[PDB]
Order: sequence, then structure tokens, then C-alpha cells
Amino acid sequence: GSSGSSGDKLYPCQCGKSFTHKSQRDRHMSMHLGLRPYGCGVCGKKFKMKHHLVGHMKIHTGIKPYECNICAKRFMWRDSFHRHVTSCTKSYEAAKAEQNTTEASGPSSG
Ligand SMILES: [Zn+2]
Ligand SMILES: [Zn+2]
Ligand SMILES: [Zn+2]
Repeated sequence: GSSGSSGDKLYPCQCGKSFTHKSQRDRHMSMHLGLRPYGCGVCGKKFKMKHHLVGHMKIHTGIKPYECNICAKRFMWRDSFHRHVTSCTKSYEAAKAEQNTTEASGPSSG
């Protein structure tokens, strides 16, 4: 074994994403197509009728007392609310550059 080389095998999807397996990429392709006019943008469900969806949406319904500051996202749970916001800011701070002047970079003479 002197040496070896290789890349990475994956499976592209209609949307553009790439999965490790074909079955994982396929399921994402069939879902893309239009199945029902009503779709639950909370869990990932769907219903033919509008009333058929409501009887299910009642499982997600609920006021969001906790909301982010950067993305202003809404979260019903506390642990998740803070758990997310905590990071959501981490990055924001980096950009804040409250007192971080962007000084040009050093060139290269070769
Ligand atoms: Zn896809
Ligand atoms: Zn749902
Ligand atoms: Zn956020």
C-alpha cells in the first residue's frame, strides 16, 4: 500500500440537496411533488381538505411568549427558546464589531 486517493459518493435531489443514500434522496423527491393543497408547516403533515388539517393543527397551535431578538423567531418551549437564542446571538455578536475596526490585511510579496 504505497498510497491511495478517492473522493465522496452522494445522491443529488430535485431540490438540489445531496444524500448519502438513494432511498434518502428519493423520499425527498416524492415529497417535493404536489400531493395535497394543505400542508402543516410545523411537523410536515398534509391533508386533502382544509378541515382535515385543522383537526391536526390544533396539536401545534399555541401562543409564543418567548421570541428571539436577532431572527425574532417564536418558541413555545423555554429550554429551546433560550437554547437557540443563546447561539443565535453568539454569531450576531461577532458581526456587532461594537469596537472592532476592520483594518486592511497584509499583502504577499510571494
Ligand atoms: Zn429534495
Ligand atoms: Zn403538524
Ligand atoms: Zn434566533
